Amino acid sequence: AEIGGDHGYNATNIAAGQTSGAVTQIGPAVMGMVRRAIPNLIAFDICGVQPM
Amino acid sequence: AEIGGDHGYNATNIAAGQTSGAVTQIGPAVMGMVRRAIPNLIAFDICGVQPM
Amino acid sequence: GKYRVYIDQYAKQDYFTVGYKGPNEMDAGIYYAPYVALTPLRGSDPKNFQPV
Amino acid sequence: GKYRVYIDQYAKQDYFTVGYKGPNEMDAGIYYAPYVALTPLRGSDPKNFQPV
Amino acid sequence: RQLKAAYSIELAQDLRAVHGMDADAELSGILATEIMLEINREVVDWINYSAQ
Amino acid sequence: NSPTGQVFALRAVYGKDPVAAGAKEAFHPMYGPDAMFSGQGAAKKFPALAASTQTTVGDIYTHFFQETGTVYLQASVQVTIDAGDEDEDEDEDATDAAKLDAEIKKQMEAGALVEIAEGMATSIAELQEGFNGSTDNPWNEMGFRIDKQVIEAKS
Amino acid sequence: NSPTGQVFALRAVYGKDPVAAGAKEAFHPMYGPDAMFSGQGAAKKFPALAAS
Amino acid sequence: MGFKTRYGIGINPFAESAAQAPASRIQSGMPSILNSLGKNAYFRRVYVKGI
Repeated sequence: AEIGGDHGYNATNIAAGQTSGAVTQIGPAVMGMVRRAIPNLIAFDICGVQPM
Repeated sequence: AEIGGDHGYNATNIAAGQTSGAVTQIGPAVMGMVRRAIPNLIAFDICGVQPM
Repeated sequence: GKYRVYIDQYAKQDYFTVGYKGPNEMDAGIYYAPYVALTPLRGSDPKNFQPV
Repeated sequence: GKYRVYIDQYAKQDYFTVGYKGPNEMDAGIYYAPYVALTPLRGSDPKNFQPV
Repeated sequence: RQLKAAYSIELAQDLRAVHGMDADAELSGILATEIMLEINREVVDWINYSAQ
Repeated sequence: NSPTGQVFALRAVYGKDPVAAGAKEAFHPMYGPDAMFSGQGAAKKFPALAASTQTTVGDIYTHFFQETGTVYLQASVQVTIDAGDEDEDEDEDATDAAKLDAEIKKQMEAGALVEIAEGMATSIAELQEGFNGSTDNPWNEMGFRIDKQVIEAKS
Repeated sequence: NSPTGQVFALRAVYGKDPVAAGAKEAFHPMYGPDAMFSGQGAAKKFPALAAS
Repeated sequence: MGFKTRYGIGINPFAESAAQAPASRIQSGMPSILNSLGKNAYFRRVYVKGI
């Protein structure tokens, strides 16, 4: 009858919100974005710092 | 070099945010929902009721 | 000053119909007697629990 | 003061695992996302009146 | 006269989360409005049926 | 404010499956309500009217109009729709489906068929879907479907 | 609070096309930086080391 | 010197009121041959002769 079904657990379908039932979805909620941490720098007190 | 590009103007790609460029979009923005208006009636007073 | 005009939405070809309706509910020529109002019902199937 | 230890009750063999969990709930590896809590349901079979 | 509808629990939970429609009044409202429209349509059709 | 937009559209569909193809919409503004669905439609399935079909007095026929939805007609006299006359009559152009509607209106005009909506027998509607041991009497169901449209931006 | 969820991941790449196949992540936690990418490497291409 | 601007034209659903079901549950809202080329019910044009 009036059923909702689900997305086919497919990457394209989920983002597009196209289900297999009666109701089509807006789109998955945003859970934030994860960047990459900048690796640290190993000082400069182990060598000359003579400016030119 | 870091071009935006666009969706291929396919409703499937547009809904999912898939793009040919670099950045993948979140998704379309909801603008509201449209539905049919309930039809009106004939005021039912052209004939008597006399409930049972 | 005399006639109340109700427009039939789903008329097939074209027509106009004229009738009478006195103050008494018997002065109709057609009686709509609602024996019971719109009675809502609900239930469930004890193998899927989905409301019907 | 560096590691918090948890015990696998049903450990099929003797083993240990090391993992990470950052301050924010993002950098954690496996994501557990509840959607709907345990929803109770109740029903009865009409032909034998046995609650389910 | 009679009508009925059936909706899955998942559909009701999902629809309210994504669109705010309870999927219970909507089905209840649709069935209640559909029968009344026919009854109103039936009475009008009877007058054109019996009109001289 | 974003180079992508969407608008949803809710529709009410007859039948138990609101996704199955060929299922008429409920509240279509030009398609009149099917004033038999909650009535006699659940009990008896009326035969669809067609060209070259002899009408028996006292029976009910049904047909879908291209302009005003669904109409159920009652045969008052024994008439044939198109097997008598017409057939190969001169007309410039018209769809054989659209040609049928004009013929039905002409028959309805000459007091042969009349639009009729009916209730439902008390006995049948009571013994619906297997009650008392009855068989093969399903209800009539209604559902709704939600479908979306999406646009982008040119430049 | 929605039936589906999405998570964004951002990367930094080396050279021209970001989505070109065979690219390399810039700030990789494991892989070392291309220390000659902006230096002598930009002037000449060094041979690729291989067995035999 | 030059100029740029971006806009978007999108049809209103139900514009093809005559068909009771959509095409594939997801379709482009921008006008096209199938979407609206004489099917949009919100508008009606009439040619006049002998004016």
